[PDB]
Amino acid sequence: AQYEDGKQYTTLEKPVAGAPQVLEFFSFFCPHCYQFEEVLHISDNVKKKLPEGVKMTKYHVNFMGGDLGKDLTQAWAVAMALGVEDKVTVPLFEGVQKTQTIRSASDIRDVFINAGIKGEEYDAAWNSFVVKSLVAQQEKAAADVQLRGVPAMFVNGKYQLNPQGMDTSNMDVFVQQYADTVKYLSEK
Ligand SMILES: COC(=O)[C@H]1CC[C@@H](CNCc2cccc(-c3ccsc3)c2)CC1
Repeated sequence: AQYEDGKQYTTLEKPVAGAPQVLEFFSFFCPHCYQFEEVLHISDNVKKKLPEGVKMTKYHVNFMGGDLGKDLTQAWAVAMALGVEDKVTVPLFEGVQKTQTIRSASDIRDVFINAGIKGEEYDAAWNSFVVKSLVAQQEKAAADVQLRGVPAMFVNGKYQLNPQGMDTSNMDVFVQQYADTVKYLSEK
């Protein structure tokens, strides 16, 4: 077939009941994740091709970066709670991997302040139980698929994208194959 299990996607042996329709995982420490987001814009090109009524969920993970990796999962919870993902994703990636100026929780907070989130608003979110719940949700979704590597994307708890199996040497063609595969899975 044109789309083949083991080719552009694999099939989870233990499918996850009640999972998000389209679930992406990343770390701000993850070099391929920087490429996926900052250079290929995978999330955006996937989102822009999802069928009507299909939503995209994107969560951070703890298993890279030790202490600071957990702080970033908490900050991503703050970004989701405040709805400022589109303001902070670029400076967080660049702060961790390009300028390497993010070395502490305070340096993460500086990115939000520079992006125009008020200090009071950030600190309130950071310490909130709504954010603790969002951290818990991020951790559970990753645990449910026994996640040990990023970037990763899952569709309906059943299928895992396999970009290494998208047989093209062109990066924009790669991006659109990836997006077209998510659309195909979402329709399955
Ligand atoms: C987690 O899996 C991965 O990260 C790998 C990454 C590269 C690989 C190459 N096949 C597609 C392709 C062709 C040409 C260029 C680029 C490209 C440009 C900036 S980053 C990657 C990708 C497939 C997936």
